[PDB]
Amino acid sequence: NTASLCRIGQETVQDIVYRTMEIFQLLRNMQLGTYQDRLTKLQDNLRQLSVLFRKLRLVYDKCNENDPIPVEQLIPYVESEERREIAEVNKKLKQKNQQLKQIMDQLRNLIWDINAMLAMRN
Amino acid sequence: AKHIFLRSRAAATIDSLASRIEDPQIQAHWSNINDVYESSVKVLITSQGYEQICK
Amino acid sequence: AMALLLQQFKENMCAFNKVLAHFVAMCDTNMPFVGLRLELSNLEIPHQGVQVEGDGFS
Amino acid sequence: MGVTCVSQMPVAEGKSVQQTVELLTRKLEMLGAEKQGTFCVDCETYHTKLMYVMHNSEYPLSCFALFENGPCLIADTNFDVLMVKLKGFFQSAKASKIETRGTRYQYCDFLVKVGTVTMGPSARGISVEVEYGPCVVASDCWSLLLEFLQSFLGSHTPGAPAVFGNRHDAVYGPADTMVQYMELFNKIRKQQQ
Amino acid sequence: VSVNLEAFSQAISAIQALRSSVSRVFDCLKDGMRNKETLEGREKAFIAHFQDNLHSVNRDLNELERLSNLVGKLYSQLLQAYKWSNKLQYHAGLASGLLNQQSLKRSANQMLVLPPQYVDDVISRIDRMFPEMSIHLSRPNGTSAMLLVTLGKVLKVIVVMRSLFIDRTIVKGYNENVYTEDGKLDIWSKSNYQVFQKVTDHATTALLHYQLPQMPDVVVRSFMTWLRSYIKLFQAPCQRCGKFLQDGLPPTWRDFRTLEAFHDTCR
Amino acid sequence: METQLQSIFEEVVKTEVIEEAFPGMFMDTPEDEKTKLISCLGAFRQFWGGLSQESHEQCIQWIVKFIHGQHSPKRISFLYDCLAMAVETGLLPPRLVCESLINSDTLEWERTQLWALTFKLVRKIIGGVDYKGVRDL
Amino acid sequence: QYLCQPLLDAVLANIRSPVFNHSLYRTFVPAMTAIHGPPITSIPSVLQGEVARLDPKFLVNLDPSHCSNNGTVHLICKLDDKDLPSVPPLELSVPADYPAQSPLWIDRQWQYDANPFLQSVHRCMTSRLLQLPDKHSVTALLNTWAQSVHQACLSAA
Ligand SMILES: [Zn+2]
Repeated sequence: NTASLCRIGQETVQDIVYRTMEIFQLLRNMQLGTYQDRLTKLQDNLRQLSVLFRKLRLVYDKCNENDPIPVEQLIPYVESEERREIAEVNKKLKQKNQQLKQIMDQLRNLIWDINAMLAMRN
Repeated sequence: AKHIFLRSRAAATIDSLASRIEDPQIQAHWSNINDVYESSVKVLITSQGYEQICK
Repeated sequence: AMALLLQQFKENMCAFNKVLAHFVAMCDTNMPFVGLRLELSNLEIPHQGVQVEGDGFS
Repeated sequence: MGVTCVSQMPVAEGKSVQQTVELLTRKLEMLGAEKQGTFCVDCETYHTKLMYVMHNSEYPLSCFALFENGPCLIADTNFDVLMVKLKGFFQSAKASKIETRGTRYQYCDFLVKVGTVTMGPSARGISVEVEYGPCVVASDCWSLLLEFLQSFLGSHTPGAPAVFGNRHDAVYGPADTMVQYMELFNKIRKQQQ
Repeated sequence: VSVNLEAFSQAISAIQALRSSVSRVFDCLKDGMRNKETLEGREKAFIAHFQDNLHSVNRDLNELERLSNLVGKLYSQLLQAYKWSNKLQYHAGLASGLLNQQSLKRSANQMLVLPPQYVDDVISRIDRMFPEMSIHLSRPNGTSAMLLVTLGKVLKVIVVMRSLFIDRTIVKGYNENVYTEDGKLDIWSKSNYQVFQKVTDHATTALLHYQLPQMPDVVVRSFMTWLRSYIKLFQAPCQRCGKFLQDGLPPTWRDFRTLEAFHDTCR
Repeated sequence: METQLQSIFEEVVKTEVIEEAFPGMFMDTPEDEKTKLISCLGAFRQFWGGLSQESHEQCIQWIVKFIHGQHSPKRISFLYDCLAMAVETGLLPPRLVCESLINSDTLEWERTQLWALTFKLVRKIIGGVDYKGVRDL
Repeated sequence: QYLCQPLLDAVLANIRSPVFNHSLYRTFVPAMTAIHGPPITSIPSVLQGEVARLDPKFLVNLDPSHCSNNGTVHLICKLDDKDLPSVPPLELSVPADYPAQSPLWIDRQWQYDANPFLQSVHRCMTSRLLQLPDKHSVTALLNTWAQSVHQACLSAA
């Protein structure tokens, strides 16, 4: 629940950067009918950027309190039922993937046959 | 007949590679217009979660 | 053209001939350093000999 | 179809025609050219003004009818038969048949043809033809042709054929090579020796 | 024309430099003779320093005269608006140029279909500029687009695009036949020339290079701009080996974002 | 008269520029002094065979200028060895070489390695000189 | 030059005079003051660095014997390579002003004798040091030592 929060904070960081770049691009695209439309789009983008900043602050505040163990200690140099349950999902997913393989190779053969037959109908 | 054979083996080798090793991903897309003598593919190797950075 | 020198390298599925590829690799990768060594010498800067640093690769 | 340059190589103050020809072919083979066949070019003149009828082995189904400054026809092989039908308005003007013979080399989209010119039984000149393939606009590629000619000839390099003189954006066609050949033939038949 | 603005700015800079040079000359001469340790260096240093200032003044006057030979012939609140507008477009223009290079995104995901008239009008909008380029569109088979682009008296390009995404390109010369016996476009054929095959390979690499993730119009615009440079072919030599011909081939490589000729062997 | 000698003794101290790059590449192993000196003394012997009475000294003078002109002292030590078994066989008199070595103006006390090596070499061949030469030395 | 010859003539005809500075000041201070106003308000470091930047195959240090804290220093070397056997220490002497010159190796012939392997090492050593160019460094010589030992070991087996 906390690693997901860290990943969400990271993702929001990339969205913040992307939104800043998009804001600068949109300001560049403005050349003096549709001007009010661009202005409303700019207002929407700025307000959602502010909401994104608020969400990032909330995530940081939540994750800051919850370090006892430092870095560079856990790097390995040269010198219980969860596993049981996980396996079934892996096997089931693998089986599903295998089934998709049969459908895919069949559809591609069908399209190859129709291409070959239709190419020379003239 | 030759071209059909060769195309089917190329497809089978790409797909066996895709199914046997998962350290880098490998992905193929076939074309859409095709002839009785030629064909084409695009093959693309990317990591599982970094498709935008390393391509 | 001319000819200036000749040296023979030491002698020491299976259709790839890996040794010739390895010789071309090292020769192309390493010949850039010779001109820079000669130029740092030519402008009178004290350097050390060109050498492998740390790990073997670079 | 591509841009073509036709010139005459002098006999080089000694020896015979065969020696100069074999020197040129040895240089061409040293550069990296390869044999791909042979060729022949002929010409005949007709009079009652002068008309010229020419054939080329490069275009095996064509006949070229030329004036000194007038138009130029590209007909099929039957045209000469029509001349045989006239026989009362245009004499054949005997003792004016001339031919060039030789072999053709190709070196990476270039065509080089070095030939000997014969007044029937007697040979008295050498002709050199260089043709580029992918370029159709006259003088657009004139630099590549000059560089290649300087590559295998050194001195005696020609320049700026007079047919190029129509400084427009016109497309070079196969009828201009025949004008160049006619001019070269006239020059050789004028100088003699 | 905007060259007059730069000429006037350079004249202002030149006159300011002239005034500063005169002031520097007179101040340096007023300072007087220094020590410079030994006597011999003391003698030479003053003369060397004095000559340079006068030489600079003469050079500045000469270049100013060269420019003189070169040169030739409620409202306030309105102007305050104008001088602001041009201050915005430039300000973002740099900011968009520095953020696109350093892209921080890692994946498009979180945690295609277009009308034919859209593609047709986009291709026409590409066609309106570059007068030498001429583009013809057709759809013999399905919704896939087949475009014939003629360049000068040199190039003929056949492009097959799948829903505005460029997919396949084959180029040929001018005199070569591009249509089939039936009269339709010939898709599967070869140019019968080594240089044209090499530039087909180059075009394939180029189309594999220009790949935007969510703007598809800029991709075809960049491809057309790159293809535009090939009109100058056979008239420009390589930037490394000087000569046109290497192994019998003219320069056939145009570098991306810096459109200059190059041989394939010269990279 | 000196170009051939310079070439021979330049091949003596020959340095291959491309070396110090690609070590352990050339299959051939460089010749040792046991091998290197015999060939060099034979070449210098055939040079000495064709020289005249009045031209004996000048070439030797030149060669000392060549020996001290190098910058690596150990190469100078094997050049000293070249001279040492040049004078031992009786081909060269061990009186001209001593005066040629000591009289050189390139040798001062500033060059420590040259000083030590040259004086040791002079000590080696001092036993075969007439007493007049010893007095001059 | 142009437009300023009179100033050059005046300066040259006035120079090396005891009252030149007084003349210049008295003739050029007042206008400048009025127009603008008031005026403005042991072991050398090279050896230590090269020892710090050598491969950890070597642990060269000061010689316990001989002199120290001078321009000429003496070093003793030991080789610790898992892939190579043990060899004589191969001590070196470094003269003063080490840059722009070359160090010398003190040969010890009796140490390398009485064994075909060691004298093979020694003759390869002589060959390589004759192959080394001028103005060389000590790291190059140490690497030459390592490579000569490796080549001799390869030739032996
Ligand atoms: Zn080039």
